Amino acid sequence: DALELHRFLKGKIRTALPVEKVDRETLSLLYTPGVADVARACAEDPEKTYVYTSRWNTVAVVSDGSAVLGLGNIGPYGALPVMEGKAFLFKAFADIDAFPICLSESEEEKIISIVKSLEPSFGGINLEDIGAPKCFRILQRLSEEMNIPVFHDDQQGTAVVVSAAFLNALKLTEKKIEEVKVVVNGIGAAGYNIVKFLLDLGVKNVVAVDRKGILNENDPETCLNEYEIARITNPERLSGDLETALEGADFFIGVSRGNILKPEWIKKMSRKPVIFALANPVPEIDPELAREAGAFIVATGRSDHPNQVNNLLAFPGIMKGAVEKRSKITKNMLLSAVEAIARSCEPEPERIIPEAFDMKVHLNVYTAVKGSA
Amino acid sequence: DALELHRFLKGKIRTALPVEKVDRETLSLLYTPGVADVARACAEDPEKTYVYTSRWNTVAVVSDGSAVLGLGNIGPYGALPVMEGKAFLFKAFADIDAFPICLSESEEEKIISIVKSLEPSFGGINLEDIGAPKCFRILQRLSEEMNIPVFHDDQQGTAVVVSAAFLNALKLTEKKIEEVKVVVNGIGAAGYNIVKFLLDLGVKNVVAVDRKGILNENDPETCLNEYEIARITNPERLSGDLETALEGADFFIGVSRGNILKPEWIKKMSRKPVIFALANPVPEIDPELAREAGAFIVATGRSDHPNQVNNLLAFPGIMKGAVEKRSKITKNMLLSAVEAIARSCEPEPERIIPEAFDMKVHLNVYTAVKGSA
Amino acid sequence: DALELHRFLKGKIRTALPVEKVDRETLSLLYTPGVADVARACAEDPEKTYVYTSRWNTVAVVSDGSAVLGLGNIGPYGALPVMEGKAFLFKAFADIDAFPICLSESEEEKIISIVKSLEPSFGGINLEDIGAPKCFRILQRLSEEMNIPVFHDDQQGTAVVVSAAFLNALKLTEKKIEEVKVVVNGIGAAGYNIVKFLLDLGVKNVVAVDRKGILNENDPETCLNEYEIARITNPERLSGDLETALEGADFFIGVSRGNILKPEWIKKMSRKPVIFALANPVPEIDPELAREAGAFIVATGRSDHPNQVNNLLAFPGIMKGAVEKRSKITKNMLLSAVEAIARSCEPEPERIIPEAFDMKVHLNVYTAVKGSA
Amino acid sequence: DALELHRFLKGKIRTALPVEKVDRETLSLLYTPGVADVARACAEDPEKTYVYTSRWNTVAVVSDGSAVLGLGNIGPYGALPVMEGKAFLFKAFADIDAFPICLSESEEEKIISIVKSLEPSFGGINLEDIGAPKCFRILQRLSEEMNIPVFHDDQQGTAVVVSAAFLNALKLTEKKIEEVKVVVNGIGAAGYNIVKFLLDLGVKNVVAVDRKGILNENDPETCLNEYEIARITNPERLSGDLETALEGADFFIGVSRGNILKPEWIKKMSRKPVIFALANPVPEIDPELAREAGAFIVATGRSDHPNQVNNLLAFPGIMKGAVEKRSKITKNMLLSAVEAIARSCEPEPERIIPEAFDMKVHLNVYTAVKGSA
Ligand SMILES: NC(=O)c1ccc[n+]([C@@H]2O[C@H](COP(=O)([O-])OP(=O)(O)OC[C@H]3O[C@@H](n4cnc5c(N)ncnc54)[C@H](O)[C@@H]3O)[C@@H](O)[C@H]2O)c1
Ligand SMILES: NC(=O)c1ccc[n+]([C@@H]2O[C@H](COP(=O)([O-])OP(=O)(O)OC[C@H]3O[C@@H](n4cnc5c(N)ncnc54)[C@H](O)[C@@H]3O)[C@@H](O)[C@H]2O)c1
Ligand SMILES: NC(=O)c1ccc[n+]([C@@H]2O[C@H](COP(=O)([O-])OP(=O)(O)OC[C@H]3O[C@@H](n4cnc5c(N)ncnc54)[C@H](O)[C@@H]3O)[C@@H](O)[C@H]2O)c1
Ligand SMILES: [Zn+2]
Repeated sequence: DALELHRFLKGKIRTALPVEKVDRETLSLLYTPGVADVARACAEDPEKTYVYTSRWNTVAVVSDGSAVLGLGNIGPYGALPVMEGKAFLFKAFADIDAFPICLSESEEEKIISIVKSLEPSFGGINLEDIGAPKCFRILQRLSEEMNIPVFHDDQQGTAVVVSAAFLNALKLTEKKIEEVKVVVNGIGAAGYNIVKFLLDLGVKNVVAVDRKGILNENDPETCLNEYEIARITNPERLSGDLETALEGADFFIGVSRGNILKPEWIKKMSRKPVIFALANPVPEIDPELAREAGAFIVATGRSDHPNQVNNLLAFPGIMKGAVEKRSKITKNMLLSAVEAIARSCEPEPERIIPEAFDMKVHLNVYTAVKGSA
Repeated sequence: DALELHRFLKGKIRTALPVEKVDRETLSLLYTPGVADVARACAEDPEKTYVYTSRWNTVAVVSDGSAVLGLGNIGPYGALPVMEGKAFLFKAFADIDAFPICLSESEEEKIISIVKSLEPSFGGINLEDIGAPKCFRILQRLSEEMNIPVFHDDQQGTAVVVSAAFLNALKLTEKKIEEVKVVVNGIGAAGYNIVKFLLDLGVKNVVAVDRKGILNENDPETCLNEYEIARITNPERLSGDLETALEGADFFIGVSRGNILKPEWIKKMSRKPVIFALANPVPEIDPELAREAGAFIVATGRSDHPNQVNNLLAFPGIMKGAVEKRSKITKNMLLSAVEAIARSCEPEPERIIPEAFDMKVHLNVYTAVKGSA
Repeated sequence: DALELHRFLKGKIRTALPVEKVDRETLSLLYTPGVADVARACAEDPEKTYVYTSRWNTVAVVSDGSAVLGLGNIGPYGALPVMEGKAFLFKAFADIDAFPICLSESEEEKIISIVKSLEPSFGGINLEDIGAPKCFRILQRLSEEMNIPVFHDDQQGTAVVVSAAFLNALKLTEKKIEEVKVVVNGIGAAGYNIVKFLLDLGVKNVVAVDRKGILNENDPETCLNEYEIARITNPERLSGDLETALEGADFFIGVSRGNILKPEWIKKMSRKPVIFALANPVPEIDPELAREAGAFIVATGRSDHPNQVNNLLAFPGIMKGAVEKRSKITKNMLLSAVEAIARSCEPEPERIIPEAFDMKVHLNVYTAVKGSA
Repeated sequence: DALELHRFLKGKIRTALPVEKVDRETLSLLYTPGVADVARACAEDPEKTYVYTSRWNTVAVVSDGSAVLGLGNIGPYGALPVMEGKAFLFKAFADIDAFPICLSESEEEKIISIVKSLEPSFGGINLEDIGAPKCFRILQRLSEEMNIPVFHDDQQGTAVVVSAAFLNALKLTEKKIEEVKVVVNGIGAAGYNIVKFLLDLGVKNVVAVDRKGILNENDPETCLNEYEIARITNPERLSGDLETALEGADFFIGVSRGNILKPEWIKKMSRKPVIFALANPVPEIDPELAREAGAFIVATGRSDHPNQVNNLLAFPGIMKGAVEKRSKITKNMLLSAVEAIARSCEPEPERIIPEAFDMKVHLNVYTAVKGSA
């Protein structure tokens, strides 16, 4: 039981000085008068912090608690434990020293001005559970305005894993990338990014579907906020609801709500339809019910079913490789991670991508992101 | 050597997972779905974070690098390695998980608005190496506006230790507290606070001395910035330079520059003069030369010679006791630690206070600060 | 629940390395070719293994499983988790790196020959849960034959704590030490030593009681093996069973089995009878029942009720102080530890000794054992 | 400077408790009475120790100091620091909790009887720097007599890495395995095992060469001790010195002394001769001098040259995979490790095998050894 095992532990984070015992000598070196010469050093040249501090291995897990898991805007106090969670995964899978920073400030322009000032302390930032659409502007501004890498799982993380899964499934489907119809349901924090990736990779006919049906420039009803996606998708200028968009569709990438895709609409999709029902905790459609309705491949966000698509397969490596290469996170480094993950296994219907525990993946990703631009 | 060591180590900060291996099981309790309930738990009652997360044992070492050691305003990059030093000391002597936070923002009203937003992540704050006189307003505002304890070594840490040193020396001097003349040279971050403490403890005739001589309301020349010390000190309405202030003076507490106290001025100070030459690296006057010129007791900031006066004897305990008792840092708590330290040894000319390594001290301070208001 | 949490942690002991992430340079120093020069220095003077290795802070927790807690001779496999438990306490309360070593060999002359061979690896040995009377010969020989300190809690550790508890209770009873009658039930590993301590301290009329009643030279029935206690105790040449020995008795120190002291026999003991029912898991008599039957002070080995008497108060400090002073464990050190614990609180009926969590105790003991002979 | 750094760290290893602050609830589960339940459980079934104790991840680094590095029989005190070295590499590359055990006992029958008794505490044993020929009998008896895996680097470790190197070089040489002539110089701890492996793999004409020249049954001069190698090698019944054995030879695997192979003898070897000069610190022949004399491929034990053949590429994985699969170390598991290492790169003259830092290798080895018999 979760709750008990927490109060027991009293936190999932800890520190630990390198040395075992301290005496007149140790101070003289790790502190004044000794460390004085490390300041002179790091001040005269900042890169030196990556050689004398932990800076080369530290990452800040920043959240305001505006979109904690599937709970909503519960706040920073409720997000704290979830951020120690991410901090743990960072240490466990990338040996990164991640420190959870939960801010009590929701105004986007201030979140940005606050994090920018943290740069001297970390080698990278990891925006976590920050609501949409403000997470879009925050991510963009920060990655541009800061010299250390800035990543946001729910957005870029998801997009990386999904693309990988997509690529492998596409191979098994044997269809041409520039000829398949992919329906993306739920254009939120993940949705938005997922579309752009599919476009980048090479998909041509992508149809965005949200609360108001197919996103179409023409029907401004569907164009809720300035997120644009309608102008770069839906080439057959389609129009209608989800059921309408699934006609002849080859892939369904749902990242919205549960039980909204009716088993019978699957038979209206082209041969061998791929179904990514990544909604938590309840998937767009039950995995088993989809196999029965005629799904060639099925994937969810849950662990109790085959083909789990979760960021864990992408952020440990990406973040480590970018924080070491001391560089910003570029589309090239993200695409390499997509390829990295994808080739980290031989694809098969019940295994299109590896599990987060395959330590080979994290090395392949760390390797790619590192060597990438 | 300092630099070689820091390079080899590659940081003085690390993190530790509580569990060794991590399997599907573990990540179900420490992260989704189990972490989901602790979110609700702390969201409904913020105080639960003290039970399920490390909030109870975590402290932030905040600095903007505006007053790093005796180097001046070298910046946050230069301050980073010195803050990792403080974080080390916190783990070593108080088993506290201290995380160094160097901000790249110097404007006081913004340092304040940024730190206030970190509350959800820490159980205590420790302002370090932040220059004067902006550190005064920052310290004040923060301790007032935040719910977790806020401390600043250079200001408060120093004053506590010095006070203890004073109390013991005064006992050996056998003179009455409300009748001794104390010359405090250098009214800076440490100076300011030291004076107020002496006053709180009971000293009556305190004489502040700075770059422009004895601080006196009348000669506004001496009143550099708004730090007021002139209005609460110097009762005999004296006036002049340092040498003028030492006439009949019983104690000299220097926390300014080196070799500024002439050995011959000492013979002009009352019987059995106490000399605290706490300036680094060079003491106001040489320790040996002072014994020679007629000094009953001598103390410096260095371990170079006997009686070392350094914050380390104070911050480990204070900070721990306060962060646990989840309370702000009060003048009562502070005074308890003064006594705490003072009575943690039997005073003698070459040993007025214990060394930082006397574990017994940190327990007496932790105990005092804890039980105090 | 205990079995729950034990599986989750997959152990109660891990290891840390000074460096976070290794590389070429590092190994060249911490291993071939560099390390070859530390080897040469340790071959040179074996006494330098305290300057270059962990020897200075390592302790082996040796057991054969012949007397694990109150379960008996369950074996080494059963003892292992209990020896990780004593290894944890060492780290928690003495910051000692204790490694649990459970031998699968019961023959005393071999246990001795195996442990003697471990000397080069440890700076101290801690014999745990080894049955009597072989634990006597083993402890003796080893302390004599090895250069590092050898200790055995449930002989020496127990005697130290009990004695401290005794002294404080004796003060509250205000009786004279050289005039009280102390009944010691269970002349085993702990029993044996407890008697000798009481004698050393100054008690004159001590009555040893075991399976065959009062130990009396005359009745060889009671003199099971060569442990002698009958020749140095029982001055009033008494004889009979437990109930017989409790007549006029001022103290009862039981360290045998549960529910063997009948509540009514307590009213046959002098005024204000002290009852130490240190048997685990079930105390010689119920704590509550004894208060009711007229017990002035009550103490058990269990944590449940008040006044808990357990080694923990005892071995962390002793072991640390002796391993640092690189000396054998002498009766003076042990006696120092007795006093140390006793004066670490102001005695009172419901608090004759502090709890294991009082970090002040472990420091006072460490301090004592260190300065002692 | 290794020395100063070892003296700074005062230990390359440390323990560390999962939890952080110990409260009266922690002991109830980790110690008494909680532990008790675990004790009984583990006693009931020994294999339960692999789930309630850190036995599943612990390994003992056992040595008597009879063959420490290239220093000789310097003793256990001199070996201690070198064993902490191996202990460090175990944690750094396999996250294994290795504890260094240096025995002060040189008689083989006692080393064996001592180690056998340690089984309850470890999940595996790692015999290190124990001289030959006693290391042969010790290794054999122990692996047979104990249930946990027993490994000895210098013997089995070396043979694994060498075979890997061999296989890749053979591929680049394009000759047939059952048709090449391999000269193995120095039939010691490594030599012995290396021969047997080459035979197992498939080499037919292997010529053993030692201090007395080619090992030949007929010339008993060459047959120093009972190590047999002469009866299973040298089919062309050759006879003579090293220079004699190199005639028409395809491979030279030297694991003896330095500068003993004359550059000109290389031209008497078949086309494209492979030269493994694994002697430390000085190789049988200089690497560069060999390239110049006509060597197709060259490898040494040293790091300053291409193709380094060192156990580090084999023991972290083997040991981890065998300690988890709770099984003895079999020839099948060793052979899989050979293949594993070999296929962990695409072979090339200046890179026939990867470096120890290629974390991919350690996973491939861990994977192989695990899945193997
Ligand atoms: N990408 C991942 O690794 C991952 C992991 C776990 C869960 N998820 C799932 O991702 C989704 C949340 O994404 P955010 O990106 O975190 O969400 P979000 O709140 O930013 O966006 C969700 C989108 O869903 C739309 N939506 C709701 N109901 C719909 C319906 N019936 N038809 C069409 N659109 C609908 C909303 O209008 C919104 O645009 C959830 O389904 C969540 O459980 C993703
Ligand atoms: N408190 C401690 O534990 C400790 C330990 C080591 C060194 N020090 C010394 O304390 C001083 C730092 O104080 P802060 O208060 O930390 O620094 P600060 O810069 O805030 O204040 C120092 C004050 O010294 C004044 N000053 C300069 N020359 C003077 C003179 N001749 N006479 C009187 N005042 C003079 C400055 O104008 C300033 O107000 C330094 O000299 C430093 O090396 C203190
Ligand atoms: N396998 C590895 O990973 C590794 C790593 C570093 C060093 N080494 C080297 O391995 C050798 C030591 O092996 P052990 O197996 O550790 O050694 P060992 O002492 O057990 O055996 C060494 C053998 O060398 C023989 N020898 C000495 N000089 C010779 C000569 N001129 N011609 C023929 N034989 C000769 C000896 O008679 C002996 O049989 C050394 O060369 C050592 O530096 C091996
Ligand atoms: Zn015990």
